Amino acid sequence: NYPEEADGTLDCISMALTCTFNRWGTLLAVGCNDGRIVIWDFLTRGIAKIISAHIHPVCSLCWSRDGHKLVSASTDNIVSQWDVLSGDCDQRFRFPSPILKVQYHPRDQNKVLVCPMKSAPVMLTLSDSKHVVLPVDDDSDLNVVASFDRRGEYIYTGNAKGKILVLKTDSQDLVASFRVTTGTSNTTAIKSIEFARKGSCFLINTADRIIRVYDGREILTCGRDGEPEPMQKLQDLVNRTPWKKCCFSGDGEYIVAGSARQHALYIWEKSIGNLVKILHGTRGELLLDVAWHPVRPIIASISSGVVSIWAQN
Amino acid sequence: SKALLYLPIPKTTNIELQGVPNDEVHPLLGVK
Repeated sequence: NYPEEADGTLDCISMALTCTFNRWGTLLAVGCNDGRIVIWDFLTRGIAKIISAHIHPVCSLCWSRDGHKLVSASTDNIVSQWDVLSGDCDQRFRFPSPILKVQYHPRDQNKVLVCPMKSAPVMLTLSDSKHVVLPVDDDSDLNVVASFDRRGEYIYTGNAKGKILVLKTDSQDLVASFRVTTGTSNTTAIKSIEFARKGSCFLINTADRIIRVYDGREILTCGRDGEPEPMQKLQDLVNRTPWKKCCFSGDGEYIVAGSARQHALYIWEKSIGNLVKILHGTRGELLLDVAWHPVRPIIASISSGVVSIWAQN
Repeated sequence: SKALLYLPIPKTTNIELQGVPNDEVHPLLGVK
């Protein structure tokens, strides 16, 4: 199902900024603004390990497929791999601009996708510490966000002019592309691309405050410069809410989106597009992140330095 | 293979990217 009630907080002195569940949902890693990574035993809501990862705030985290490694990024352009069991730093990279996102290839944890600001995305290979700059469309200087699809067989990128590129992960061949445009046919920047843990659907969050949901299988069949039609367009027509972060439920049947203006989580049923629930946090606080548990109807959100948990309890 | 589920309680590489500006600010922290 989906959560429906506030169900406590994860109390830490470190100020939470971003969080992510491991594959099984047994651990929640929380990156904090003192540069620490706090790893919670999520089944008992107790702290399992604290890693002193960076000097400056942690802004992105991703667990490896086997659960043994975490990759982190700092707001002053560092990307590091951590061995979770030892807490040791395996290796460290320095980029020229701040890091918007890091993500392991979901089926090859030797590979890390990095999205620096005002740059093409970059693929790191950890075994030899080499990097490859991915291709871009339109202009070389736009902000570009990117995500592996569920199997990591493709990389989807989206730029500040609404251009979506679909690249084969191994060869970087451009297999499909399209441009998101508004009703006014102006361009709208891609803010994030998020994939479901099951199936083939993904969503795009854009600056026009509409969450567009597509089936990746349809995207591939439309090819280059296609005009695929979204399966759903999710938005608040009354408040014109911009979205900070969006996530699929673990079975891909629901979508949660956190408002960038109020402390509110909107939950839609994915196939029908109906709004099922809005969860309201403490008034006045700003949401920074949201994560849906991979197995259960439990959502974690971050505001005012605290992880809030929402459950059907 | 084998997986870490329960948690019972360095070499640096500089990546140089042509044309990427050096005065950007992370969106969490402000704007340039």
